Amino acid sequence: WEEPRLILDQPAQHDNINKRYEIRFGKIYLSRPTMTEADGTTHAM
Amino acid sequence: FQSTTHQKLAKALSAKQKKESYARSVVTKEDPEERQRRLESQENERYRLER
Amino acid sequence: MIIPVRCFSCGKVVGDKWDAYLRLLEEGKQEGDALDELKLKRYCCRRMVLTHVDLIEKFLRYNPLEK
Amino acid sequence: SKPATLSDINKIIFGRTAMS
Amino acid sequence: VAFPNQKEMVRPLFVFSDSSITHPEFDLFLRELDAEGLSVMDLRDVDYKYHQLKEMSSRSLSNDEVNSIVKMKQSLSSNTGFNTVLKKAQLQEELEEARDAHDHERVARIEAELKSIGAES
Amino acid sequence: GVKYTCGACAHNFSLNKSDPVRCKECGHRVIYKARTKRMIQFDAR
Amino acid sequence: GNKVHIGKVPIMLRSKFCSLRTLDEVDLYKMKECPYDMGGYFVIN
Ligand SMILES: [Zn+2]
Ligand SMILES: [Zn+2]
Repeated sequence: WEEPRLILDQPAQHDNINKRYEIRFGKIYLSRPTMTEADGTTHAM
Repeated sequence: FQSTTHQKLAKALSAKQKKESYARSVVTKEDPEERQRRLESQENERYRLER
Repeated sequence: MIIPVRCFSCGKVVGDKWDAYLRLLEEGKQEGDALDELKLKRYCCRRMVLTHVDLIEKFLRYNPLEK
Repeated sequence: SKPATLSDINKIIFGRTAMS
Repeated sequence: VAFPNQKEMVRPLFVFSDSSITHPEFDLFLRELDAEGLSVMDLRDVDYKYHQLKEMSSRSLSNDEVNSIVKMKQSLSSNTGFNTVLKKAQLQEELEEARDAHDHERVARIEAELKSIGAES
Repeated sequence: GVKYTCGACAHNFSLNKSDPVRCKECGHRVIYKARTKRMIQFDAR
Repeated sequence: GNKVHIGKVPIMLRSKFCSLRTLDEVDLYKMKECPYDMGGYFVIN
């Protein structure tokens, strides 16, 4: 949450349309450690 | 100190900083990298089709 | 790990007195009195039984590797 | 089409240990 | 399985004996087949069965087949200490997920299940 | 040809240098070789 | 817009997010962990 907003702008002219594209960061989710095998299965480590 | 206002303020400020839990637990059922590789495969397929 | 068979200094057999020592301590005897009852006179032999730590009891709590 | 002998049946013995 | 003279029977695997079939046993089996009016397995079919058994015994299992067998035996697994510890750990992870999600109904069921599974010696 | 032992359920089996390294019954990924058959002698000193 | 996996963080042993935090003395023995071990370290490779 220190820098929660990435912003991209594009004043498209190709009828002027000023477009802002932005992504927000939300919650953090953690899990217990897991092990992923070569055959694709997973299990608790 | 014995005033009720001071005791309530002390209780509120002491218990206010005790509650601190931002991260929420979750259960992983599959490989976390499965989405990345499947979307990379789809993107490579549509790149070949577009080419 | 497990009680030595012989005293290191003189070689008296002390490996047959561990269970009797534990029994005597269970009955409420003091450690010195229990060692006196087991006829361990020299302090070299008393050191062997008084300072032994039974680590095999911890090693036996892990499940066996072969069945 | 020939009948099976005792040795032929003995070749395909599948024990209880083998079953397990 | 089915006796020739008798009728069909469903039997478990341990009933069979590792000892070889004796001569009077095979003779009685042949007499029962003749009484019912059946024949004996052909030598070509005997060789086909022998090759099938040798191929199955010398086959190398795949990862998916091994996982399927393990899941099947886990379904058959009544209890195993390592598996009970793993299940209890997974239940604890599910319980912390439910607690962090403020789900007061699921957590009670998980606690009851853990209480039923637990209380070891 | 060579005996093994599972690291979890202590089950004995064999491998033919072509099967995946896994326990047959509980599917553990850790197995151990069995002790040899050669004679083992010590000098009790 | 949902959960995106951003990486894996090593877990310190016997912490709140370790699997051994809950295990009691008996399951700790079944897991081949020493009860005298105190944690406070990571396992990398
Ligand atoms: Zn001595
Ligand atoms: Zn196993």
